[PDB]
Amino acid sequence: KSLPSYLNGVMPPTQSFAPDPKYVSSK
Amino acid sequence: PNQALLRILKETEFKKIKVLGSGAFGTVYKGLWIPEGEKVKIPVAIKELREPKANKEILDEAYVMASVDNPHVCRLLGICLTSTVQLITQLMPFGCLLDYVREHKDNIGSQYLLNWCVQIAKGMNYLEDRRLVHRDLAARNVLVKTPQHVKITDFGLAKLLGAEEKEYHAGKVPIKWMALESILHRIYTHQSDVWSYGVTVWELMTFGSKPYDGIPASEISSILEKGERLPQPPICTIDVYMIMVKCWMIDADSRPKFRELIIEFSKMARDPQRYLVIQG
Repeated sequence: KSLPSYLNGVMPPTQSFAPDPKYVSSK
Repeated sequence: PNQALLRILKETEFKKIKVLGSGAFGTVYKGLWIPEGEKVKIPVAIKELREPKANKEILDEAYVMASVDNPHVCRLLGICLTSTVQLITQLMPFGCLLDYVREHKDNIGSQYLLNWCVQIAKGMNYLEDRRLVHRDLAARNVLVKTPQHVKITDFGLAKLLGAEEKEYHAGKVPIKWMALESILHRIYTHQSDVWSYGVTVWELMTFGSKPYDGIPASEISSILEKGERLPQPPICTIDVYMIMVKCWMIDADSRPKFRELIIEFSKMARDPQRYLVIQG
Protein backbone atom coordinates (compact mmCIF):
# COMPACT_ATOMS: atom_id res chain seq x y z
CA LYS A 1 0.00 0.00 0.00
CA SER A 2 2.80 2.50 0.69
CA LEU A 3 6.28 1.73 -0.39
CA PRO A 4 9.16 3.62 -2.06
CA SER A 5 9.13 3.56 -5.85
CA TYR A 6 12.94 3.59 -6.30
CA LEU A 7 14.38 3.24 -9.83
CA ASN A 8 15.77 -0.34 -9.57
CA GLY A 9 15.69 -0.86 -5.80
CA VAL A 10 18.31 1.89 -5.76
CA MET A 11 17.81 3.34 -2.29
CA PRO A 12 19.33 6.88 -2.29
CA PRO A 13 21.93 8.06 0.29
CA THR A 14 19.44 10.59 1.56
CA GLN A 15 15.83 11.69 1.73
CA SER A 16 15.38 15.45 2.03
CA PHE A 17 12.81 16.91 4.36
CA ALA A 18 13.24 20.65 3.83
CA PRO A 19 11.72 23.13 4.05
CA ASP A 20 10.14 21.54 7.17
CA PRO A 21 11.63 23.30 10.22
CA LYS A 22 11.25 20.25 12.42
CA TYR A 23 14.22 18.83 10.46
CA VAL A 24 15.80 22.01 9.06
CA SER A 25 17.82 24.03 11.55
CA SER A 26 18.10 27.72 12.22
CA LYS A 27 21.50 28.15 10.57
CA PRO B 1 30.22 -0.14 46.94
CA ASN B 2 30.61 -2.90 49.58
CA GLN B 3 30.94 -6.67 49.08
CA ALA B 4 27.72 -7.03 47.05
CA LEU B 5 26.37 -5.99 43.61
CA LEU B 6 29.00 -5.69 40.84
CA ARG B 7 31.34 -8.63 41.29
CA ILE B 8 34.98 -7.70 40.62
CA LEU B 9 37.31 -10.40 39.33
CA LYS B 10 40.84 -11.29 40.44
CA GLU B 11 42.73 -11.38 37.11
CA THR B 12 42.91 -15.20 37.22
CA GLU B 13 39.24 -16.29 37.15
CA PHE B 14 39.15 -16.04 33.35
CA LYS B 15 41.43 -16.60 30.36
CA LYS B 16 41.49 -14.64 27.14
CA ILE B 17 41.34 -17.27 24.34
CA LYS B 18 40.60 -16.15 20.77
CA VAL B 19 39.74 -12.57 19.73
CA LEU B 20 36.00 -12.28 19.18
CA GLY B 21 36.40 -8.73 17.92
CA SER B 22 38.12 -5.35 18.25
CA GLY B 23 36.12 -2.14 18.25
CA ALA B 24 36.94 1.58 18.26
CA PHE B 25 36.74 1.67 22.02
CA GLY B 26 38.64 -1.57 22.65
CA THR B 27 39.38 -5.17 21.59
CA VAL B 28 36.86 -7.60 23.14
CA TYR B 29 37.68 -11.31 23.36
CA LYS B 30 35.97 -14.58 24.36
CA GLY B 31 37.52 -16.56 27.23
CA LEU B 32 36.49 -18.60 30.25
CA TRP B 33 35.69 -17.47 33.79
CA ILE B 34 36.60 -19.99 36.49
CA PRO B 35 35.00 -18.55 39.66
CA GLU B 36 38.16 -19.07 41.79
CA GLY B 37 37.74 -22.50 43.36
CA GLU B 38 34.05 -22.96 42.41
CA LYS B 39 34.69 -26.05 40.26
CA VAL B 40 32.09 -24.49 37.94
CA LYS B 41 33.57 -23.31 34.59
CA ILE B 42 32.06 -20.47 32.57
CA PRO B 43 32.38 -19.25 28.92
CA VAL B 44 32.01 -15.49 28.34
CA ALA B 45 33.37 -12.58 26.32
CA ILE B 46 35.90 -10.23 27.89
CA LYS B 47 35.63 -6.49 27.18
CA GLU B 48 39.11 -4.93 27.44
CA LEU B 49 38.33 -1.43 26.30
CA ARG B 50 41.20 1.05 26.40
CA GLU B 51 41.15 4.78 27.25
CA PRO B 52 41.27 8.94 34.82
CA LYS B 53 38.37 8.99 37.31
CA ALA B 54 36.50 8.74 34.03
CA ASN B 55 36.08 5.34 35.69
CA LYS B 56 33.64 6.85 38.19
CA GLU B 57 31.24 6.37 35.32
CA ILE B 58 32.46 3.00 34.13
CA LEU B 59 31.91 2.01 37.77
CA ASP B 60 28.63 3.85 38.25
CA GLU B 61 27.64 2.58 34.80
CA ALA B 62 28.19 -1.02 35.66
CA TYR B 63 26.83 -0.32 39.19
CA VAL B 64 23.39 -0.22 37.66
CA MET B 65 24.50 -2.07 34.48
CA ALA B 66 24.35 -5.07 36.69
CA SER B 67 21.22 -4.04 38.65
CA VAL B 68 19.25 -5.50 35.74
CA ASP B 69 16.07 -7.61 35.86
CA ASN B 70 14.90 -7.03 32.32
CA PRO B 71 14.94 -9.60 29.47
CA HIS B 72 16.41 -7.08 27.05
CA VAL B 73 19.70 -5.82 28.45
CA CYS B 74 22.83 -8.02 28.73
CA ARG B 75 23.14 -7.86 32.51
CA LEU B 76 26.76 -7.03 33.26
CA LEU B 77 27.95 -10.28 34.77
CA GLY B 78 31.18 -8.94 36.23
CA ILE B 79 34.19 -6.66 35.99
CA CYS B 80 37.96 -6.68 35.61
CA LEU B 81 40.12 -3.82 36.94
CA THR B 82 43.85 -3.82 36.13
CA SER B 83 45.92 -1.07 34.54
CA THR B 84 43.24 -1.44 31.87
CA VAL B 85 39.43 -1.95 32.35
CA GLN B 86 37.57 -5.03 31.25
CA LEU B 87 34.01 -6.34 31.43
CA ILE B 88 32.28 -9.66 31.46
CA THR B 89 28.76 -10.65 30.42
CA GLN B 90 26.86 -13.87 29.72
CA LEU B 91 28.19 -14.51 26.20
CA MET B 92 25.76 -14.98 23.31
CA PRO B 93 26.56 -17.07 20.19
CA PHE B 94 24.86 -15.70 17.07
CA GLY B 95 26.04 -12.21 17.90
CA CYS B 96 25.30 -8.61 17.06
CA LEU B 97 21.94 -8.23 15.33
CA LEU B 98 23.77 -6.65 12.41
CA ASP B 99 25.65 -9.82 11.51
CA TYR B 100 22.30 -11.59 11.90
CA VAL B 101 20.07 -9.58 9.55
CA ARG B 102 23.13 -9.73 7.27
CA GLU B 103 23.13 -13.53 7.15
CA HIS B 104 19.33 -13.59 6.93
CA LYS B 105 18.06 -10.59 4.89
CA ASP B 106 16.20 -13.01 2.62
CA ASN B 107 14.97 -15.01 5.65
CA ILE B 108 13.71 -12.68 8.39
CA GLY B 109 10.01 -11.99 8.30
CA SER B 110 8.19 -8.83 9.28
CA GLN B 111 7.31 -10.52 12.58
CA TYR B 112 10.69 -10.47 14.31
CA LEU B 113 11.71 -7.22 12.60
CA LEU B 114 8.80 -5.30 14.03
CA ASN B 115 9.44 -7.20 17.24
CA TRP B 116 13.10 -6.51 17.89
CA CYS B 117 12.03 -2.92 17.45
CA VAL B 118 9.63 -3.19 20.37
CA GLN B 119 12.06 -5.30 22.42
CA ILE B 120 14.95 -2.89 21.74
CA ALA B 121 12.45 -0.16 22.71
CA LYS B 122 11.40 -1.96 25.89
CA GLY B 123 15.07 -2.07 26.89
CA MET B 124 15.87 1.55 26.08
CA ASN B 125 12.87 2.27 28.29
CA TYR B 126 14.15 0.45 31.39
CA LEU B 127 17.47 2.27 31.23
CA GLU B 128 15.60 5.59 30.84
CA ASP B 129 13.57 4.40 33.87
CA ARG B 130 16.86 4.13 35.79
CA ARG B 131 18.48 7.59 35.31
CA LEU B 132 20.73 6.17 32.60
CA VAL B 133 22.05 7.41 29.23
CA HIS B 134 23.19 4.80 26.72
CA ARG B 135 24.85 7.24 24.31
CA ASP B 136 25.67 4.57 21.69
CA LEU B 137 22.74 2.33 20.81
CA ALA B 138 23.25 0.42 17.50
CA ALA B 139 22.55 -2.87 15.74
CA ARG B 140 26.12 -3.96 16.63
CA ASN B 141 25.69 -3.06 20.30
CA VAL B 142 22.78 -5.50 20.50
CA LEU B 143 23.06 -9.24 21.14
CA VAL B 144 20.83 -12.06 19.96
CA LYS B 145 19.24 -14.30 22.65
CA THR B 146 16.90 -16.04 20.17
CA PRO B 147 15.39 -14.75 16.91
CA GLN B 148 12.43 -14.43 19.25
CA HIS B 149 14.49 -12.64 21.98
CA VAL B 150 17.23 -9.91 21.76
CA LYS B 151 19.32 -7.94 24.28
CA ILE B 152 21.28 -4.67 24.36
CA THR B 153 24.97 -4.31 25.35
CA ASP B 154 27.37 -1.74 26.81
CA PHE B 155 31.09 -0.81 26.55
CA GLY B 156 30.39 1.51 29.43
CA LEU B 157 29.83 4.54 27.27
CA ALA B 158 26.68 5.28 29.22
CA LYS B 159 26.51 7.25 32.45
CA LEU B 160 24.04 7.46 35.33
CA LEU B 161 22.52 10.90 35.79
CA GLY B 162 22.43 12.45 39.25
CA ALA B 163 18.91 13.53 40.35
CA GLU B 164 19.44 17.06 38.98
CA GLU B 165 20.74 15.92 35.59
CA LYS B 166 18.76 16.06 32.37
CA GLU B 167 21.59 15.97 29.81
CA TYR B 168 25.08 14.45 29.81
CA HIS B 169 28.05 16.69 28.94
CA ALA B 170 31.04 15.38 26.97
CA GLY B 171 36.26 6.20 22.17
CA LYS B 172 34.09 8.57 20.07
CA VAL B 173 30.75 6.87 19.16
CA PRO B 174 30.29 6.68 15.37
CA ILE B 175 28.99 10.07 14.36
CA LYS B 176 26.33 8.65 12.03
CA TRP B 177 24.35 7.09 14.95
CA MET B 178 23.95 10.22 17.09
CA ALA B 179 21.52 13.17 17.30
CA LEU B 180 22.49 16.67 16.24
CA GLU B 181 23.19 18.11 19.72
CA SER B 182 25.50 15.15 20.24
CA ILE B 183 27.62 16.23 17.30
CA LEU B 184 27.31 20.02 17.34
CA HIS B 185 26.89 20.28 21.10
CA ARG B 186 28.63 17.27 22.71
CA ILE B 187 25.30 16.71 24.52
CA TYR B 188 23.78 13.28 25.46
CA THR B 189 20.03 12.98 26.33
CA HIS B 190 17.34 10.30 26.87
CA GLN B 191 16.04 11.80 23.60
CA SER B 192 19.28 11.60 21.67
CA ASP B 193 19.06 7.83 22.21
CA VAL B 194 15.71 7.88 20.49
CA TRP B 195 17.45 9.35 17.46
CA SER B 196 20.09 6.63 17.77
CA TYR B 197 17.23 4.12 17.88
CA GLY B 198 15.77 5.52 14.65
CA VAL B 199 19.06 4.68 12.93
CA THR B 200 19.00 1.20 14.44
CA VAL B 201 15.52 0.57 13.10
CA TRP B 202 16.70 1.94 9.74
CA GLU B 203 19.53 -0.61 9.71
CA LEU B 204 17.35 -3.61 10.58
CA MET B 205 14.77 -2.36 8.14
CA THR B 206 17.40 -2.07 5.39
CA PHE B 207 18.77 -5.34 6.73
CA GLY B 208 21.80 -3.79 8.33
CA SER B 209 22.64 -1.47 5.43
CA LYS B 210 25.35 1.19 6.11
CA PRO B 211 23.61 4.46 7.01
CA TYR B 212 24.53 7.20 4.53
CA ASP B 213 27.27 4.96 3.09
CA GLY B 214 29.24 6.97 0.63
CA ILE B 215 28.88 10.30 2.36
CA PRO B 216 31.82 11.07 4.72
CA ALA B 217 31.30 11.10 8.49
CA SER B 218 31.99 14.85 8.31
CA GLU B 219 28.97 16.17 6.39
CA ILE B 220 26.40 14.25 8.46
CA SER B 221 25.93 17.52 10.34
CA SER B 222 26.22 19.71 7.23
CA ILE B 223 23.19 17.84 5.88
CA LEU B 224 21.53 17.02 9.24
CA GLU B 225 21.01 20.80 9.43
CA LYS B 226 19.82 20.91 5.81
CA GLY B 227 17.06 18.59 6.95
CA GLU B 228 18.39 15.43 5.34
CA ARG B 229 17.55 12.05 6.86
CA LEU B 230 18.15 8.38 5.93
CA PRO B 231 16.38 7.24 2.74
CA GLN B 232 13.19 5.19 3.02
CA PRO B 233 13.47 1.42 3.69
CA PRO B 234 12.04 -0.33 0.64
CA ILE B 235 10.23 -2.94 2.82
CA CYS B 236 8.85 -0.02 4.87
CA THR B 237 5.33 1.33 4.40
CA ILE B 238 5.29 5.13 4.67
CA ASP B 239 3.65 4.42 8.04
CA VAL B 240 6.56 2.63 9.77
CA TYR B 241 9.01 5.14 8.36
CA MET B 242 7.32 8.15 10.01
CA ILE B 243 8.05 7.02 13.55
CA MET B 244 11.74 7.01 12.57
CA VAL B 245 12.05 10.32 10.78
CA LYS B 246 10.04 11.54 13.78
CA CYS B 247 12.82 10.70 16.28
CA TRP B 248 15.16 12.70 14.02
CA MET B 249 13.33 15.95 14.63
CA ILE B 250 15.55 19.00 15.45
CA ASP B 251 13.61 19.87 18.58
CA ALA B 252 14.72 17.22 21.04
CA ASP B 253 11.76 17.22 23.41
CA SER B 254 9.39 16.91 20.43
CA ARG B 255 10.47 13.39 19.44
CA PRO B 256 8.79 10.05 20.30
CA LYS B 257 9.40 9.11 23.93
CA PHE B 258 10.45 5.49 24.56
CA ARG B 259 7.34 4.19 26.34
CA GLU B 260 5.58 5.47 23.18
CA LEU B 261 7.72 3.77 20.49
CA ILE B 262 6.70 0.56 22.16
CA ILE B 263 2.99 1.52 21.83
CA GLU B 264 3.03 2.36 18.14
CA PHE B 265 5.26 -0.69 17.55
CA SER B 266 3.50 -3.05 19.97
CA LYS B 267 0.63 -2.12 17.63
CA MET B 268 2.25 -2.46 14.22
CA ALA B 269 3.62 -5.72 15.62
CA ARG B 270 0.02 -6.82 15.89
CA ASP B 271 0.03 -6.90 12.08
CA PRO B 272 3.61 -7.16 10.71
CA GLN B 273 2.77 -8.21 7.19
CA ARG B 274 0.81 -4.90 7.08
CA TYR B 275 3.61 -2.42 7.68
CA LEU B 276 6.51 -4.23 6.03
CA VAL B 277 6.73 -5.83 2.61
CA ILE B 278 9.20 -8.73 2.39
CA GLN B 279 9.09 -11.60 -0.10
CA GLY B 280 9.70 -14.54 2.25
